Amino acid sequence: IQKTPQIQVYSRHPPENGKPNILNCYVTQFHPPHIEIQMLKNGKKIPKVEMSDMSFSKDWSFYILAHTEFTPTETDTYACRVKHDSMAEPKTVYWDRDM
Amino acid sequence: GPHSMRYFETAVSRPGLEEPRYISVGYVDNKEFVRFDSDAENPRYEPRAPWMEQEGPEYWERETQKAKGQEQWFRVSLRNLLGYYNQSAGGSHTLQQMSGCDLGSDWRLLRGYLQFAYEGRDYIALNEDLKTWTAADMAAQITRRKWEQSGAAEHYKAYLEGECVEWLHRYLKNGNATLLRTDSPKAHVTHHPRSKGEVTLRCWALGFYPADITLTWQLNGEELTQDMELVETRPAGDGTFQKWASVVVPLGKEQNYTCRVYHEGLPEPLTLRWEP
Amino acid sequence: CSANNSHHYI
Repeated sequence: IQKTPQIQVYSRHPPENGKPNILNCYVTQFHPPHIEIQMLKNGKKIPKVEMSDMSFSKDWSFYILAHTEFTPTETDTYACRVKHDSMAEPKTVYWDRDM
Repeated sequence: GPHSMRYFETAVSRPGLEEPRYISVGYVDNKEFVRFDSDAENPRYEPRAPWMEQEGPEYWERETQKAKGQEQWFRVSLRNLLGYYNQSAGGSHTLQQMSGCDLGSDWRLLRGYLQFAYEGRDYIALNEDLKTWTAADMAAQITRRKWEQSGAAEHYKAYLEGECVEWLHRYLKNGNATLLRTDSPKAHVTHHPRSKGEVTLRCWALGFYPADITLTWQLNGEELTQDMELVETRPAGDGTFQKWASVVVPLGKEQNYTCRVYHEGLPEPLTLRWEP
Repeated sequence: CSANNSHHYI
């Protein structure tokens, strides 16, 4: 088989509307190591997204941190779209500032 | 505390005339101190920790030549595994290795480790004796028989007991305080009123290192696993981690419920309740 | 100090 990726989207620092911050998308427990990760502000792709190097866990599964600078607002939505061989269609996870 | 060294190696193949990608990562006490990636413009082992800058050019040249050795070894083994599993050409295939040593707090060898996986599934492993192998699949049994005739376990046991341990001693001296960092969590409870007279109490631990942490909710002295939700620990990106665990409770009763945060950097566990 | 799997192939 392939292992279905787990996705969390969250800010590095406590969310404050209007205050600059960092947005993370942490993808874990996927196999094979190839994966596609996009970060979206208002459904549009954020240009320069930093991506941690390929690493895997003792259970042999792989994980990645993607992150970008962002300023949270009340009107702007952020999300992480992920394409992987284990899933039929891409999965999008929206940021929830309470989680 | 105890100590560890590991090398996590991966070879991933691609259909075509192009050779598989090889990546090797070293860890001392679960932190990445060196890395080799064959996709880099100039493939070499590079330091991922500041204290590895103490190592001289000879070290880096030796370790890079080793890595190109492993690279070749992995491409051969990849081809053989395509044979063993009767897979045709044009798949995505991954072969991985974990090796290393565990030392106790006396810096004395606790355990050696060698394991292999194919397609992310256990393939073969050296037993903690270091003389014998457990082979999961039928294809792996061929490899086991072949490695018993070739004296592989003697080879790896010499590496894991001698060089692994002695080099780990060196890296432990040089990364001395740095590998011992701890950052205590900061905890707080957030109040989320919900339908039907209840509230979600969510317990947050922020900014802690290392990543090991435990969060418990307690009603009247008993730990609560009933309807307790949590997230897998996540990196903040700054070198620290985050977690939260939540429990659904009756509104107005909040002071009846308590969160506790267990982390090694603490003097004692944190006990906290929702504070208005 | 990284590994050498020498001549023992899978």
